Amino acid sequence: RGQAADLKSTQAAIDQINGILNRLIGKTNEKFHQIEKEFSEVEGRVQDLEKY
Amino acid sequence: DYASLRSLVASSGTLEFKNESFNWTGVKQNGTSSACIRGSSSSFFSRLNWLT
Ligand SMILES: *[C@@H]1O[C@H](CO)[C@@H](O)[C@H](O)[C@H]1NC(C)=O
Ligand SMILES: *[C@@H]1O[C@H](CO)[C@@H](O)[C@H](O)[C@H]1NC(C)=O
Repeated sequence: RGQAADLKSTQAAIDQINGILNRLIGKTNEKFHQIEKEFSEVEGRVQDLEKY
Repeated sequence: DYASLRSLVASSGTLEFKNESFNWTGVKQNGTSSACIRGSSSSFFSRLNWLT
């Protein structure tokens, strides 16, 4: 009795998963100056629009 | 700025009023207009004081 592994199919699956991961992980956009997202007072409709 | 006050009061969710005793020396308080008729006599806004 014996057991063994197949390398070609294993490598194909690993390569596809690694391609997906490389397409997802590490790609990030840069945003520098944006609007205020926390407020200490209430002032009306402009702050409401920003929150919305 | 009507919209800001409307939004602020709507978000507050109450009309609770506590009466304070301002000094208001040397003037005539209350004051009534013919446009606001409460019952049969002239009146004014209930929560605002017209100083004359
Ligand atoms: C209101 O004004 C009068 C003016 O004579 C003063 O004597 C009194 O202390 C004042 N009251 C308050 C509560 O500030
Ligand atoms: C104004 O009217 C109110 C309600 O009747 C009363 O409490 C207050 O003393 C009046 N102020 C005056 C007469 O100066």
